[PDB]
Amino acid sequence: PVEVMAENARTGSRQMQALTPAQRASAVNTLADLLVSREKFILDANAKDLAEAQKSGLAKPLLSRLSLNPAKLKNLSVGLKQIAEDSHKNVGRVLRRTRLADQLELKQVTVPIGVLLVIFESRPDSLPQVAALAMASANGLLLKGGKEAAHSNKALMELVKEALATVGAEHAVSLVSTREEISDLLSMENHIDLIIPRGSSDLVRSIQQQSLHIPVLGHAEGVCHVYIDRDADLEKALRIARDAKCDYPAACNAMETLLIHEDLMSGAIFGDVCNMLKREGVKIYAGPRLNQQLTFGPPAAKSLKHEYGALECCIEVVPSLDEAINHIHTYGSSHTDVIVTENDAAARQFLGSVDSACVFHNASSRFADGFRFGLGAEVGISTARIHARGPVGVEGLLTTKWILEGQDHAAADFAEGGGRTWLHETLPLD
Ligand SMILES: NC(=O)c1ccc[n+]([C@@H]2O[C@H](COP(=O)([O-])OP(=O)(O)OC[C@H]3O[C@@H](n4cnc5c(N)ncnc54)[C@H](OP(=O)(O)O)[C@@H]3O)[C@@H](O)[C@H]2O)c1
Repeated sequence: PVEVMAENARTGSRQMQALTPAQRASAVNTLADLLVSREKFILDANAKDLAEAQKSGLAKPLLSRLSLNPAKLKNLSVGLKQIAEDSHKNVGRVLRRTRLADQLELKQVTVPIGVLLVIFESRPDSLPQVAALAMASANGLLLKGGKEAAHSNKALMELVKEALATVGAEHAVSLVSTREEISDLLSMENHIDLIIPRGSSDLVRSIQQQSLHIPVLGHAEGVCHVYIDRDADLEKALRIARDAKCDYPAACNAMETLLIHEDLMSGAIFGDVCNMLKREGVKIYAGPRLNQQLTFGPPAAKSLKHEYGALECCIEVVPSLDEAINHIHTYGSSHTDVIVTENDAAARQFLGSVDSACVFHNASSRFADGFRFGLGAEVGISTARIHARGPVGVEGLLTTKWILEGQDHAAADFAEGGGRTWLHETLPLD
């Protein structure tokens, strides 16, 4: 039903709130180890899932993204191991700590957020990550996955609950039914704390319309960008384009725009660019500047913003770095932006100039999924300007509290006739 889930979440919050790290650490340890042994189960489950998906036949890249292979499995295992290793100081670690007056202390401890309602596209590999995140931050979690991996989702939840069997708190993680339950649950506020819809434009809007006294954070858009200039190895440019647009064609952070310094169009590098783009079979487009530049050129574009989410692209030429920054800040979505150059001056210039959630010099637009940032398992990427930037790791799921204990103080003791005066020194935290 509806409020039974809410009360189970509150019970999990109360339990994990009084569960010392000794419990949850071993909990995610067993989660990993059990994900290693019984993986054949979830393997065949996701096999059936992708089989029935292909039988339905939505779209080949989507079939690739909802797929699953032992490689990602071992990667998730070692990532959760890293989390468990470095999660002993999540809830309870002090951030600030001072001493205002004589015999009066003030600190700022971390604190669980409570109940989160995460929504996310099929992406069956995420469920273990997000569940490990909740179990490691000791906050109630509700789930909702795409109907595609439904069986795989249920299997993974069987896994995480057989893991929870060692701690007894069998409620902090749950599943839900179709979006009707999601609506009626988002309605019953005063029991939820955040909503993390991992990728939905219209559904970001819908949650907003249904966000009655409840915050929202996630990512609704991901238009990345790349750039090259007169001081970059052609080979590095080629292979970076390859890595960027040919690992997960349409996951979250695949670039869909190229930018070139006009003094490199004569260098025929555009030729090899299209050569490799066609060796991978990608229908490049172009916009105003290039579409004028060439004899008659590849076909025209519509809007430099439209995300395509498949083996497509767009190429424009820019007169100068200034135009590059203007173009990025005016068309991008501050998701993840790259460059390639040898002149370190232009490098730091572009780094400090652009504003995106990620900036990269001589690297790939693919390095943004938290895991490859050594952050361990994560929930998504944040485009917004509050509470996080980029991969929302653990620390993106924790807020602060001001506990303040004294002997006998008051407000007037600091007035004109008071007997104690401020110090405002920051003692070394424990
Ligand atoms: N930035 C990128 O590179 C990139 C790439 C691919 C996808 N994405 C994001 O992922 C989305 C793709 O669609 P999706 O089906 O895969 O999203 P989803 O995570 O599967 O969410 C379920 C879908 O049901 C629909 N709906 C109506 N009411 C809903 C409710 N209360 N709760 C949940 N869903 C409700 C939503 O819109 P629909 O009916 O239209 O699905 C929603 O997309 C896109 O909107 C996009 O934001 C981003």
